[PDB]
Amino acid sequence: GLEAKKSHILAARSVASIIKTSLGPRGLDKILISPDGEITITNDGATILSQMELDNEIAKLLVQLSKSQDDEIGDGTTGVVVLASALLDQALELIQKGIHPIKIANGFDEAAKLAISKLEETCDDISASNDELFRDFLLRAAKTSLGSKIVSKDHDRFAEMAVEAVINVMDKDRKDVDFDLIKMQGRVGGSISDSKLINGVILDKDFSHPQMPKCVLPKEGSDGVKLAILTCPFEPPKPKTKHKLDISSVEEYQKLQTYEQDKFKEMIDDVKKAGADVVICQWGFDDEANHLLLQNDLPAVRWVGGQELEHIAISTNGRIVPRFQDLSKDKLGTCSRIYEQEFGTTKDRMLIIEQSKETKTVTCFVRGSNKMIVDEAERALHDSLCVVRNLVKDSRVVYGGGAAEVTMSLAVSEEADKQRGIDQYAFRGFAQALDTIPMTLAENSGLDPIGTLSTLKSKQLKEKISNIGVDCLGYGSNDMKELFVVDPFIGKKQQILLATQLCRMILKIDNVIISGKD
Amino acid sequence: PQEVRKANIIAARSVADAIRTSLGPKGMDKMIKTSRGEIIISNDGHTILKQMAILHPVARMLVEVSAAQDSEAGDGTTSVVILTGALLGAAERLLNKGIHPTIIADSFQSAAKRSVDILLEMCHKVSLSDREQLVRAASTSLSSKIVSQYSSFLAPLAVDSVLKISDENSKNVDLNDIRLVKKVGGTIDDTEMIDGVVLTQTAIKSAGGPTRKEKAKIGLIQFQISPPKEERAYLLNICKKIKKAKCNVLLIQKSILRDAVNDLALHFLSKLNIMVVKDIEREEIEFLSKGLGCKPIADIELFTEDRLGSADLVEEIDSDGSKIVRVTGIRNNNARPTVSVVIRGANNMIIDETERSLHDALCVIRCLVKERGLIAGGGAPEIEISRRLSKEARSMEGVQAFIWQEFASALEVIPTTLAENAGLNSIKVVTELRSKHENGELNTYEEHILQPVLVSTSAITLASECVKSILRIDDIAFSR
Amino acid sequence: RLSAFVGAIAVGDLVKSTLGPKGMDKLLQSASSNTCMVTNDGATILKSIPLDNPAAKVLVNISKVQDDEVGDGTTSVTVLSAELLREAEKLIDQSKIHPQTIIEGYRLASAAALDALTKAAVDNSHDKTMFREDLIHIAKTTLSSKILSQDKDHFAELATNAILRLKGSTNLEHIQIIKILGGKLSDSFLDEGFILAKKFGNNQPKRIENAKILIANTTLDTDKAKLAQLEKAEREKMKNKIAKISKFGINTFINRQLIYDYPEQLFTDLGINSIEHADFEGVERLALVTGGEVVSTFDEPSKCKLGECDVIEEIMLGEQPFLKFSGCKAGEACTIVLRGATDQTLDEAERSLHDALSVLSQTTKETRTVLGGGCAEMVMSKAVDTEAQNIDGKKSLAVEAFARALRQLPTILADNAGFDSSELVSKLRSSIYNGISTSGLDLNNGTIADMRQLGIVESYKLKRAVVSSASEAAEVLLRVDNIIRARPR
Amino acid sequence: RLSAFVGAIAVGDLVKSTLGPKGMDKLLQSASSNTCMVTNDGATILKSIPLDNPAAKVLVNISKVQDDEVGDGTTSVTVLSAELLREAEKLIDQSKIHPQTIIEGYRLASAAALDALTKAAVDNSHDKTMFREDLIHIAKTTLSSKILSQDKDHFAELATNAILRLKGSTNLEHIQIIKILGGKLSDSFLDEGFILAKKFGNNQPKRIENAKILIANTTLDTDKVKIFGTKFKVDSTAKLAQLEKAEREKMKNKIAKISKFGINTFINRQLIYDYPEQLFTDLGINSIEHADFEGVERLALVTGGEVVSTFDEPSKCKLGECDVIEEIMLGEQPFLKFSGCKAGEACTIVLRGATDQTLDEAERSLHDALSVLSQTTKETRTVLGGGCAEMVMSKAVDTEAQNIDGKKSLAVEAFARALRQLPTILADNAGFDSSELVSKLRSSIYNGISTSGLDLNNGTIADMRQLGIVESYKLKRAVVSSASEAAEVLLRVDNIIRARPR
Repeated sequence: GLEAKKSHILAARSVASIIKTSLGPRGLDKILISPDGEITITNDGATILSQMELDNEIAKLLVQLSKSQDDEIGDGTTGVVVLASALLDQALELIQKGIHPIKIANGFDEAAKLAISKLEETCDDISASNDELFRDFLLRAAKTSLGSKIVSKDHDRFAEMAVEAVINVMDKDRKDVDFDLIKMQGRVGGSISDSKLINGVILDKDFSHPQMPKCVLPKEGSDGVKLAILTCPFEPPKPKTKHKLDISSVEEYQKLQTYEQDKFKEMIDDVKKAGADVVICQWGFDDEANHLLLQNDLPAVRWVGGQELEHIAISTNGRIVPRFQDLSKDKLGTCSRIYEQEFGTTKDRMLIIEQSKETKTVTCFVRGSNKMIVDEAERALHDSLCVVRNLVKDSRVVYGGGAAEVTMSLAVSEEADKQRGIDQYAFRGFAQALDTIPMTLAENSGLDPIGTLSTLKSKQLKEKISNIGVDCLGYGSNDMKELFVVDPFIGKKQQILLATQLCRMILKIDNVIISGKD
Repeated sequence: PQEVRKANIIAARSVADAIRTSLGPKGMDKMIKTSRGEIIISNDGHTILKQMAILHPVARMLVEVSAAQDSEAGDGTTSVVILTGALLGAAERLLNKGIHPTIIADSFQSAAKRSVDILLEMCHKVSLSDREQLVRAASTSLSSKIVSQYSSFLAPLAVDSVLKISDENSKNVDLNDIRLVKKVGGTIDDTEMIDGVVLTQTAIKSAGGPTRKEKAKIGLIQFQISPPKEERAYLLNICKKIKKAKCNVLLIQKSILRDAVNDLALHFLSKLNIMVVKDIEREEIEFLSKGLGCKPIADIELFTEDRLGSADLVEEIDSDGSKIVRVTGIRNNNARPTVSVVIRGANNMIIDETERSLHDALCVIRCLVKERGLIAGGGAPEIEISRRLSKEARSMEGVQAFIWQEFASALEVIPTTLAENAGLNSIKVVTELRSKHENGELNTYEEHILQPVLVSTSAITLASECVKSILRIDDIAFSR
Repeated sequence: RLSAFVGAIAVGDLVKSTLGPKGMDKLLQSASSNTCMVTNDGATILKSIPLDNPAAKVLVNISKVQDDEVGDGTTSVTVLSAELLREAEKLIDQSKIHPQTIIEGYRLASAAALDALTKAAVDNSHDKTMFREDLIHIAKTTLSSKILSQDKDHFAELATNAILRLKGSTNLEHIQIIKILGGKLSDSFLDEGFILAKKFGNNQPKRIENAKILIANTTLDTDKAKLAQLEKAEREKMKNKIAKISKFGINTFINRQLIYDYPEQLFTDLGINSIEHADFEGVERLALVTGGEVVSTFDEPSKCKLGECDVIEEIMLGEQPFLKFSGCKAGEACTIVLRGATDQTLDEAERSLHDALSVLSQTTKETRTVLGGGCAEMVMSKAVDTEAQNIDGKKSLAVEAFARALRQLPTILADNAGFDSSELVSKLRSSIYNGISTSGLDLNNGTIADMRQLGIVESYKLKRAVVSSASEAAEVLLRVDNIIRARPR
Repeated sequence: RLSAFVGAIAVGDLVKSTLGPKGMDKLLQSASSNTCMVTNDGATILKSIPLDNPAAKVLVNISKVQDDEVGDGTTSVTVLSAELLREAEKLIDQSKIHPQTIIEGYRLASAAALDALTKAAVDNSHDKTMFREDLIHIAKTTLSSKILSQDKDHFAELATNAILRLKGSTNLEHIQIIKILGGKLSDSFLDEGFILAKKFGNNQPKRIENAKILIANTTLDTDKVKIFGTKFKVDSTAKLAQLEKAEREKMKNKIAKISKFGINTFINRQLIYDYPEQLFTDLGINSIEHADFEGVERLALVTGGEVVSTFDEPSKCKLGECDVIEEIMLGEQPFLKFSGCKAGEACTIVLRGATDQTLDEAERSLHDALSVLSQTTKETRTVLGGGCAEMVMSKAVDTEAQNIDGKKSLAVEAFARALRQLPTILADNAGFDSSELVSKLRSSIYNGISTSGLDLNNGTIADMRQLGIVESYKLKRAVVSSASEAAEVLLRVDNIIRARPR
């Protein structure tokens, strides 16, 4: 009855009001306390909705909104919930006037498709004509999303990492970008300006012997660099739980001394049969295995995670061999050079496996001076990989940041009087719902949201219908067109789509039955 | 401090909640129980606010708005209260957006002034020289009264009385120029328009009273004929000074202290054939001093010939127990267009409601004299202004631009309330009128429903300062 | 200490919304609830509201003397007096500075504010036509915050041209205020003919030429078949007094008390106008305008100065007889007749016009003016911080607190207008800080524009009394550490 | 916002009395009441006191980073961050200022504070004797607030001459702190001989000449090479002794490979078995036991030794040497003072306290004092402290405030008053009047002629250079930085959401 359409709107506005101040480049951060005691600080609504635990089914619909929005796009996940909250506020005033909920839902559906046709005519092309012009606007496009993070310090140098990473994993004919092809990686210590891009998988490993060679030589023009991935170490077999082998007489005592002594070279000679240089295993090696592989310049790595072995086999075209009898020359890794490069004074001393030819996958390399700085830099660059994916898929792009919501709101109010239907009330509410985004952003920038909204509407009439920048980005003035601020069109189209469809499903539920827990 | 302003808005909006139900002839009546225990009922909006005995002073201002609405336009006292509550309801959401009430008050200044210029554009100018337009306007405006049959013949009689104050050049047009006097006897269809002042009192009923005189002088005398406080000699000397000035008609102010004129003085003036009209109320004193151009005379030493008036014929006409006294032939340079209308009827309840029905007919004509032109009512001017301000809101700048949108939405309560009180569907009628509004403008003309412009003009003007004076009060302190 | 601070702030919190033309009006209510009125005048609000705090009554009593000296800016004095005591809370809790040292700090700070207005005072003696425009801008500031602000554009030349016709003493008895119902406010006119609404005599000519006005005070009613000898004896005794009046050669007679019919009837045959019911206020006005004297000795003519007037004309306006004199002696006096809509509006316009003409009366002797509209308080705020270079330890925060109290007036003024007090006041200080001090706070468009182009100025003597009296009144309430009330009887 | 602003002030109000040499000590008491300890350390007070405020936990982790870089001035960072939040309540509520504008106001104000310290930084490259006096005055400010302030006059030349003996990397692994009970605090001395708190061998000669230091890591308890994988199975006790003889039999060949190195001193991380400890005496090898990871790193910076994990050959390795190893007896414990090293960069400071409680406070007091003096080698520019540093920076804040926007004006001007809040608390802890005393200094610093500063002793205004009060430029630029970033984190949080605990 009456209590159905009331408490649902009031509870949705209270939950969504938390991320309203967090949407923007100036948006305020939050403190999310994990159940283990760790404190996390992020301004993105995707982590907030996942951290918030509540039994109300009304707010769970907003959590599921950012779930499908993050996997499909991963950009407007914070703004898609705030935009959906504006439709619920305008619909609440229409319910008191006697308008049916389906009439409100049908009014937002017809106004959504009408606003897409008006926005589709104003888009511009980037990758068209000169191809170098695409990377020109693409280089400065990633700097906009990095202004709300500590990355904004060095962001000028960090903008080239996301641009060169997508080019190697994508072909102009295929135009396919996958987030699994780019492995997230970060390291603590040093400086952030030392982060570069690697053309292949790069792990952090330490050699068991100090005198092992840090560089792998081609050994008189061999074919690539052969790398073997096995699940068993090369050494006399020993149990990993308890040993306890009692010997009764000196007979078996002298036998086991000769046997195990001969098993030292027999396990190492298996490497020379396959002709492999770097040997990666799950378990460590004995002292003799480190001495025999030292004279042959065959570095070995111990205690490697199981998940890290899959990334090496994809890039180097390797295989996982269970034992030492199943090895062959076709299962060995393929790479140009393997070397251990030292970074600054850090004692980590990672290893770099290069390629020098185009592969289907790359591995990013990020450094940081503190724990929270590394986690913030990884998430800041994660959203940058989502922006470059939508720009290469659709050449047509539209401006954003509060300019598009004002332009799209003007075309709805004009066509509302021509319909002469009942949805005309929902059309004006849909136009005011789009005006909530620039008003919400203006509250985070320290400006009057009413005066800023009226300013954006007045300057788009007597001048031109083109988008006009907003002071919320902290730049010198408006008109982002001169500052090369570009947002993806498919990202904004899916943002206004799922947000409108979610508001319809809320009105379609007139009863909420909440039972106990088992 | 917002708790005072928030309470003033909620208390004021609660007033118009019951007013929206009584709007229109089909509206719902409201119950009012006086402190004395008397139970009254009616649909009049001004009557509700009069007997409501409002305590809070801010809500008492709505009574002064309805009082000034009837004192000038005479119609629309119910709609002006609803229009005020609409601006207060929209102003409540303005405070939640961080808007200071001073900007709200300053925004209503340009909103009310520009609404007048827009209202003149849609208005169709008329002319007072056309009598057919004034008769049909007053006749159809009486459809709210019990008797429709006798309302048609009174329309041309009310227009001919205004033709004297209908002159082109004019400044102050007051309804006091036409004095409505009710009398017992006769019917409604019988009405006569006198060219001179007519009082409500009869003449001397004793023996010797002439009751009629030709070529008589009439003047205001505040004196009182009483024995000195030999007695007939003092009363005769007062009459001797009047005989020297040849004053045929005397007027004595009504005084409840002592007797007005002694019976011995009435017999003395009966031989001289001097007519005396007693029981003169204070309201009729200011009415006689204007048209006749006479002067009030306090004492007997202040009585002179130059301070009296001039009358060609003074007679007492008695039709079915009437005994009305009329005055004709003023012939004075100070005379003005004073019109006297005699109302006749059988029952007392007839001449009461019929007289009050003619006041509203004169107010509608008064609206056309002050501001020429008429506009078809029924929600046409409210929707026309609300739509044009929606486009002008996009051309504004600053905080006011959001107020222009909310100010236009506050005007939609008038067409919505009329649709609800008539039983029709709210949303269905409002969306249907706005649908054809893109082509038709004022199209109600075939139904002969016409609302004068001054009602729509005063509704915006009075509600502009009303809502302004409310939000400007930030607190209320006890002062004694 | 807490009762004096809170008691003074509570007084300032009442009139803080009535400052400026964009300010807000306070509503009052009594037990009868039918006496409720709406007025922003600080003199009406403070005197009507009773208070149980005797320390708050001191600020009200001081405002009563200040209201009679100027009449405009009384609200600004009450608010400024409360700002000095409100900022004294931070001078105690987080400061701990001796109160008398803070009192001595206000004296050193007030001296810098007086020298700031002196160095910024600019007056033009030449081109008196330009000086007339300065009086127009001052009149627009006095009419602000009052119902007269509607027509004040037309009322600007009304009060300006009136004061220019005086050319003499600042006394306000030469100007009479008349309020008649009917007509718009813009219909008011200026007449120097001494309009009087009191009609005299029964049968008198409406126009007379070559009339001489004389003031006299005497009792013509009473002295000190048998009653006939006593009444006729009083007429014969008073007949000798009328014979002395006929020797004056005057065609007009004015009596303070009433006049009996016999001495009034003799004035008709002699061509003398008989004027009666002249109050005490009218006698003082007719003495300084028509040049009359009490004339308390009738024993012989030519003991007093005689007056003269060319034409005495009676006009009919507003349904009431009026007296319009023409061609009098020393016609420098004027009379303002305002036409209001209702009696409630007349009460607010009367005192508003009397306080507006009181400030313009001081502009004749004082030609120095300053720039208003929030710019005056900003210039004095920097002069206080300039003198802070040389200051003592305990007097440093006391003088510094006075500069921040000067910026509280434009801050509250911006809050009453609805604008942003943080953005406008801060940007106003930056331009005025180094060079080129012109623009000030504008309450219309919402930006900072030139006060000289908008015509907003203030008098030097008016602004000097605000900074002075408020600084002295704040030292009295802060000095009192104890309140002792006796047994009420 | 009400819980974050007030909650952060309550945290700063606890340690506000621990700043300055005239400050006061805070007492803490647990449930057992026997753990109460009186200490002025700000890091100990913040870490020990539990807090349920999530905003207060942010300053705890930030204070850990500040303590790792220097170790002092951590109290001033918390107080300065609390004063910015206390004044922010007046900027938000009654001043009509957006919180993001306050954040941007500190960014423009931090640039003016760093420029004020740059123009006021004066260093002298010539006349290194004058540079030594600057290190003496800086060491006096670090030893303040601690019990060592008594003998600090004698301790001034102890820490100053110690840093001058490094001539190398700023790493603190060269200076080792040793604390022995007994004797007055003034008995401490500077020694470069690397005093060791552990002896060597069971019975061996104390004085050793021409010793070769060799760092080795091996297991001396049941030492077998590639013999693992077999246990001892015996049916009688007499049969077990036959297998136990294989321990020494295989060890004799192991010692023979070590004896070929020709070293007079042996070092092992673990303990030593009984028989080889006696066998090393006949061979002249002196074995050292109980060598931790910290002791090995200190030896690698002097002699240049290595882990030496290969015993299979005397060559392809690096060995150290020392002229004389002398063993002394002090404080009833054997000590080892090395002599005749090769370009020794390491020093040893032995502090003699009365009780263990005094030594606990002296440890972190000397370690944090030498950490600041180590950073002064890279940056020789110094500034005048003692309340004068915060007064000079207050002028640069009002200087840039001349031309500023409307919303940022009051936010930056509030930062100027926050700079004077630090010397305000210092005058209250000393007993003087912060109102009158601090205001007298601002009048002189206002226009030119800025020399003298606040004095907490005589109660008058004296020159900081004449009294020997100076501060390092690198220390102040880190305080203005970290404290500005610490306040921005709390201003960016308008809400806190805690997950359901398990």
